[PDB]
Amino acid sequence: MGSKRRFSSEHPDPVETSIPEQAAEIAEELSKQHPLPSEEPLVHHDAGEFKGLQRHHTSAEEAQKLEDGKINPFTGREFTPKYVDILKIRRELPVHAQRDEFLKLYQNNQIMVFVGETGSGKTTQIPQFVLFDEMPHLENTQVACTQPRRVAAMSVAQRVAEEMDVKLGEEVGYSIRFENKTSNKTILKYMTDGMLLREAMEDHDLSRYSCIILDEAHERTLATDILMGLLKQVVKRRPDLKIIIMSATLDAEKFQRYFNDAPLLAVPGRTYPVELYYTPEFQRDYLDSAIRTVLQIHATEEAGDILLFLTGEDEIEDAVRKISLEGDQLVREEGCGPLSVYPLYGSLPPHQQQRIFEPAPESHNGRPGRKVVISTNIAETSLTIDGIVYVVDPGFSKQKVYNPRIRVESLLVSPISKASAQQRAGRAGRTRPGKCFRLYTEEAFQKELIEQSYPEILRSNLSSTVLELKKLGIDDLVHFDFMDPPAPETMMRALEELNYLACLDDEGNLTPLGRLASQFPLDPMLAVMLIGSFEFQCSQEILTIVAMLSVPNVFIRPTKDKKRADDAKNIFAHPDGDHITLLNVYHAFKSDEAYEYGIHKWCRDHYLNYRSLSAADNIRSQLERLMNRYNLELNTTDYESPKYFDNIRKALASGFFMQVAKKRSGAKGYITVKDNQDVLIHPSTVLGHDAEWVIYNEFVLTSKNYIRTVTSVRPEWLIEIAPAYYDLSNFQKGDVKLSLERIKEKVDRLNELKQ
Ligand SMILES: Nc1ncnc2c1ncn2[C@@H]1O[C@H](COP(=O)(O)OP(=O)(O)O)[C@@H](O)[C@H]1O
Ligand SMILES: [Mg+2]
Repeated sequence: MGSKRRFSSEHPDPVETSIPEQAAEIAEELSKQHPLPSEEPLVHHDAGEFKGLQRHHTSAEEAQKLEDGKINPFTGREFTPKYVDILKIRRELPVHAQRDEFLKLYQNNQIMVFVGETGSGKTTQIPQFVLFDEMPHLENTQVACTQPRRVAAMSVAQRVAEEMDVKLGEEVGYSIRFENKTSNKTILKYMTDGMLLREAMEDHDLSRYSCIILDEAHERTLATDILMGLLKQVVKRRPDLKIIIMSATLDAEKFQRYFNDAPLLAVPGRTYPVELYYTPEFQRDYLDSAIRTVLQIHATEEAGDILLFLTGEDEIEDAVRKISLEGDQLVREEGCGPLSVYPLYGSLPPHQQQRIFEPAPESHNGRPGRKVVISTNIAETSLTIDGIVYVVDPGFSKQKVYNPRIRVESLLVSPISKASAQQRAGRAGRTRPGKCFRLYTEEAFQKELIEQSYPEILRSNLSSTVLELKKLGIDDLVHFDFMDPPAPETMMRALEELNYLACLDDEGNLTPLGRLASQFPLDPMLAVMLIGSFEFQCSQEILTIVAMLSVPNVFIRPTKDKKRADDAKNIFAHPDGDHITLLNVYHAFKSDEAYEYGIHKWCRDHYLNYRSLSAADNIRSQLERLMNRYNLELNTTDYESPKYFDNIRKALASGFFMQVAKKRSGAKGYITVKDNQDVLIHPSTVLGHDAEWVIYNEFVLTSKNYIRTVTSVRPEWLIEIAPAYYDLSNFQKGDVKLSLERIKEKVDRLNELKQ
């Protein structure tokens, strides 16, 4: 890197030998032939209803006047009765008592920090307060409000659209990856932090916004950490941009310092007392204990809804059916009030999200009707369900973990932090004195649980982050002003990986491939695989595989019904090719037979998750549009062609050649090309005899090291496709890999001369 790296046939240029790079160059030239247009202009309504209001000199009183008026200032329409009822209710939120104090701070500072307990009205009200003082629409801009969580962004936008008496997708909208609900009319845009990051990649100054509100900063996601850095600089280049940092942690010092001694507004807490119940003994099996305590609460405690925290969608759906079924049994057998039960988790469709806010069912019984929401930690600080009085806290969540010594992420179910435990308990005290049932000991809470979780950036593989920073035009990656810097070595490794992928050249600059990959909301390996696929004559099939990989395991395997579940899977299963299996299932899911059969019944009878398949369907559609937009041809070859499956395996390889494992000759296990790790094929797939080399999607770390979602690949293909990576010079000494790598190359040379 110091002097220009030299390349040669023995140590080749990864960019020059990248098949996907070749595709990107073809696509780039096509685009350069018909340069795509610019963003459609924003549009707004102005009939003088804002006359008399002066930007940045607004008051709560003036705003209230408009809100109290008969006609909606942002539109031309009469305010509805629904609106007025919602209006008087939300005016009770703690944030309203400080509206004027907030405006003052907003008016006199470019950056401010805003802290308050969840439920106090931060996400719903504040951005509305800003619309009145900022009148962004009259100056041709919007205001962004960023959420770490998709569900918070979607549901809160739906609510705020109601609070503003406008249509969702119009004046108030949301933007999520693969799911956009905005238009030329949108003024207030709730969105994931990931999506604003992506907007910034296209427009470094985020010129479309006059105010950016980074919310739930206390979660310290990668995306908000990056946005905080970026915005700390953008703010020097645009005096017209205002920035609000919102957080639930009444801790602000560190944030204020980071943002050049920015001022702080704190909302006093209004939470009612919450009585804490602990288990006397350690609880080995929390699910059934959680279920038991929900039913006990419902049968014995007075009115008040229940919030149960679980860990993931499968577990949650399982608990929904068990609690639902036992609830019904309690009505008929003991005369309990009705008990409604709702799931909440990351992938829920919007309609279903909205169900959690439904009133508890009325009892015609004399015993209280009651709602149970069974939620992931979305319900920890990201949103509130009015009427919760009881929380059940098993003490676990799904957390990203990184391993520097093995260089790999993995999502594990792990004990929560004490701060998280505190937040969960707090949800019980929003409306009245509540109770929180912790499925662990008081000792464990006081001495075992870690105080605070580490920021995501310190628990992350940074290959996506590096490509993003590069796209943002950041050259000095080491000195990017992170609030908590990652270890330099994780960054270096990411740069190297991106170079091998040919997204960056050896001097750290974007290639045509890197530039194009940055246009897809996908991990670099996936985007590269997709980009190159038309060069392998199978972009239609790679399209579906990438969509299928962007979604949870689709196959349902009940513990008590394994045999039939497996029978069903084998209908689609491809030997030595889990990746092909995904293609089969999706193709069948889209079949006329399936549709004729009744799609939902079809998935159920086939042990398939309709929710995941439908999400894959939408993702495929959105990806196709990107491919049309950037001129990546949609390719396929005849299924009857001896090269069909070959092409697919090769395209997979072009992206995943660094996630390859070779069959251990002596130990009858597997060894990974990168880092030389001993691993076993995950139990969920059966290896065939001719599968000496496999490409794997995932590294799973239970008690042993497993490799999951594998497809066989010919070694000569790896060498042919990624010569720079499969150069024995950088290969450590012997075990089986280098050794049999040499053998492969020998065999390959030996074949040339004869002819
Ligand atoms: N669909 C909904 N989404 C969010 N909040 C709602 C919804 N329906 C009613 N509310 C009410 O409005 C408030 C939403 O507060 P929220 O602005 O999300 O605050 P914060 O962001 O500070 O946790 C809750 O206190 C609740 O009383
Ligand atoms: Mg909020």
